[PDB]
Amino acid sequence: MVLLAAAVCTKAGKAIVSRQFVEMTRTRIEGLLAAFPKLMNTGKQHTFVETESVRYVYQPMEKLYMVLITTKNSNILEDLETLRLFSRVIPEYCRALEENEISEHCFDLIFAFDEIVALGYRENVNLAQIRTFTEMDSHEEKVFRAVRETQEREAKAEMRRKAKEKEVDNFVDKLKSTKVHAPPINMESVHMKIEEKITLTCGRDGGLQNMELHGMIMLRISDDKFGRIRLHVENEDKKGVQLQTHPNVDKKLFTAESLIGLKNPEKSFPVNSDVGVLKWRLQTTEESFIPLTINCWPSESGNGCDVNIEYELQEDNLELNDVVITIPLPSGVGAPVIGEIDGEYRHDSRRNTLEWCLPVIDAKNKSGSLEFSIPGQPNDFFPVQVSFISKKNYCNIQVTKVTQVDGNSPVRFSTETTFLVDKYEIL
Amino acid sequence: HSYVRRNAVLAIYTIYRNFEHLIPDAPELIHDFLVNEKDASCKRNAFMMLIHADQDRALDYLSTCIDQVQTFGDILQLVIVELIYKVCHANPSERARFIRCIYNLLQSSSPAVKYEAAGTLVTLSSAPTAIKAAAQCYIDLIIKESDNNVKLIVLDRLVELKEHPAHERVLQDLVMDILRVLSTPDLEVRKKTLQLALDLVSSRNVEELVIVLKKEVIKTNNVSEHEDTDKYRQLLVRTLHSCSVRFPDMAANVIPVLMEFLSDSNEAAAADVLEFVREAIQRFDNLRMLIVEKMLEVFHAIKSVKIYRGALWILGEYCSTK
Repeated sequence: MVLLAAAVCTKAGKAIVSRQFVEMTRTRIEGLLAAFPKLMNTGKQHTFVETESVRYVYQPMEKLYMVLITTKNSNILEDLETLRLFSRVIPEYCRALEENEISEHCFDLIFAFDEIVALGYRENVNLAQIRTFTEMDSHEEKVFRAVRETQEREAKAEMRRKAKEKEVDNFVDKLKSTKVHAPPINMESVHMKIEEKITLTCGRDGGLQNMELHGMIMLRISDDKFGRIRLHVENEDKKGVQLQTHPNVDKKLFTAESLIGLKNPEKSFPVNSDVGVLKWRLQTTEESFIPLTINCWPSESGNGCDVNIEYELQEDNLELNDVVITIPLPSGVGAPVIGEIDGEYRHDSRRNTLEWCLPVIDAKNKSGSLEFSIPGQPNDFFPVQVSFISKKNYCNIQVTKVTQVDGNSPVRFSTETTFLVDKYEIL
Repeated sequence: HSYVRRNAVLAIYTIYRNFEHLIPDAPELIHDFLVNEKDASCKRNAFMMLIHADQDRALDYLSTCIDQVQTFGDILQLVIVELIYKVCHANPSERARFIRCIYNLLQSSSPAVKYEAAGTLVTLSSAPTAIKAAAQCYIDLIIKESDNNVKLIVLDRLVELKEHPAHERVLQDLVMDILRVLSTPDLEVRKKTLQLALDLVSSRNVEELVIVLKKEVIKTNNVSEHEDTDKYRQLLVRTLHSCSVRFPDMAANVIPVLMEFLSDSNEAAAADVLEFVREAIQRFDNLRMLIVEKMLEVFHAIKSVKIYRGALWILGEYCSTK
C-alpha cells in the first residue's frame, strides 16, 4: 500500500466517491476526513496540504478535487502524475464529468483505482488497454468456443440418444579516517602468528554434521638482516590435515625437509609485511576429531524440565581457557535454578541465556557437568553455543626453530599461537 | 501471466497476516521462486513481500545483486532502502559488502533516486564528508527544482538537520547560491528562507552576504510592483535586525536609512521607529549623527504625518550644532 484510500472529490464538502482499501473502523476515519475536506479549513489556495504528517493530497480539477492521502515521505512527481493522470482518465472511464455518469459507472471507476494502482504502485499506461484486462479478455473466449463446442457435440449426439432411448575510494578513505602482543617492541625480528579457526556443527545426538579447521602461519620480519631464513616445522598431527605452502615457498623442501624456505633461496622474504607461508585445512565428519564433546540431556520432570549437560575433552593435548557454553532458555518462566555444577554461571534475563563458564579444561580434568531446572521444553535448550580460546594449536604443528639460509645459524624468533572458534554449535 | 502471478503476491501478503501458516513453507519458496523469475514488476513485489517475511533471503540475494543493480529499474531498488535502515539501530557490523555497492549508488540519478539517495545517506551517516555529499545533492536539486512544495519539504528536513550542531561553516555559506534562485520569487518560499538563512551567521559570512543584500536591495528597487515581495522586505528587515544586534554593522545600514527615506508606507516607519527605540538604547553614537544629518536632509527633502511624527521624537532627542 502506499494509500489506504483514494477518494475522488467534488467541491461539496464531500468527496464525490471513495474506496477504502482496508476496512476496520468506520467512516469516521473516512467520515472525519470527509468532514475536514468539505470544510477545507477555509484555507485559501495551494493544491497540497499535509498537515500533521498527513499528506492530503489533492488537485483541484475544477470544482473537483481528486484526493489521495499519505503520512510518511514520498517522491513527488510520480504522485503528481497521478493526480493529473486522474484528470486525464475520467471522461473515458465514467464518461466526462458530472457525478451521475460516474454514478452509473461506479463499478468501473472503483475498478479503475485497483487496476491503476495496486497499493500505491503505478501499475501501467494505456487506458484502453486497461479496459482489456477484465470484462474484456480473450483467453476465456478461445477456450469457450472450442470447449463449448466439444461438449455440444457430445450433447448433440446425446440429443439423439436421449431422443430415441578510484573515486569510491576517495570517499572511503576520508570516511575511514583477548589481546595478542601488539607492538613490534614485544616481538623478535622474526615473528610468526599461527592462527587456527574451527567451524563445527554437531547434532544433539552427538553426531558430527560438519567440522572445518583452517589454519595458517603468518610470517613477519622487521629486519632485512632476517630476510633469507628457513622455518623449521614440527608436525605431530595424526588428523590428516592438508597442508599447502605459499606459492613462493619451495614445496619439495617442505615435503622432504619440513622446512619453509623460498623457492629461490637468494630471494628475501618481504620486510614489514605479513606473508602466509603455510596454510592447512581439515574438513571431516569423524566424531573422533571433535575437540570437546558436549552432551546436553534435557528431561522433563513433571512440571519443570531438568537439564543436565556435560562436556568431555577428547584431545588431551588441548588446554582450553575461558570456555563458555551458552545455553538458551525459555522466557517468561523466571530464572533457572542451578543444581550441582562444575565451574560458574551467568544468567542473562534479557538474552534468556545461561552461560556456563569453565573450569579450565585440561588433560588432567577432562570432564565436568552442569544441572539446572527451568520450566520449558527440550527444544528451548538448543542450539548450544561453545566459545573458547586456546593458546595451543589444535593441529600439532609448530615452528621449532628458524635458521639463516647462509650458514644455517639459529635465529631468535617469537610466536603467537591462537586457536579460535568461528562457530561451535550443538543443534 | 505475470498479472496472475503478481496477484498471488498480494494474496499471499493477505495470507501472511491472516493465516500465514496456512501456508508455512513460503518465505523460501518465494525466494527460490525469485530465482525462477525475471519480470521486474513481479520482482518488485516480490521484494516487498519478501523482506516482510524475512529480510535474510533478500539479503542473500542482495549480495548477489550488488553489481547488477545499477543496470536496473528503480522501484524494486527503493524497497531495499527502507529495510536496511531498521536493522542497524538494533545492531550493525555489516558494512563492506554494502559499501561496495553503495558507492555505486553514488551515481544516483532519477529524481526519485536522488531524492532518496541523499536522504538514505544521511540516515546512514553524518560525517563532514557525508554532510557535504548530501548537501550538494540538495542544492543542485533545489536549483533544478520547481515544485515549491517540494522545496519546502527538504528544508524541513534541513531544519531538522541543523542539529548537526557540529554545524559546518561552509554549508551556511552555500545558501546564498541557493538564495539566488529566490529572485525567481514565491515569497512564501522566500520567507521560509529568510528565517532559515538568518541563523547561520555568527555575524560573518555576512559581508559578502550583506553586499549581496545590498544587491538585493538594488534588485528590490528595480521598477517593482511589489505585492509579495513587500512582505519579504519587512521580514528581511527583521531577519536583518537581529544580526545587527549581535553585530557590529556598518555602512550597509546607512543605506537603509537612505532607503527608508525613499519609501512611503507606515510599517517601515514603525520599524524605523523601532530602530528609534533601539538606537536610543544602543548609542555608540557616531553614526547617528551623520544619519541625523542625513535625516536632516531627508527631512528637509520631505513632508507627511510620518515625518511629522518623526520630527517629534527626534526633536525630543536633541544634542549639538547648538
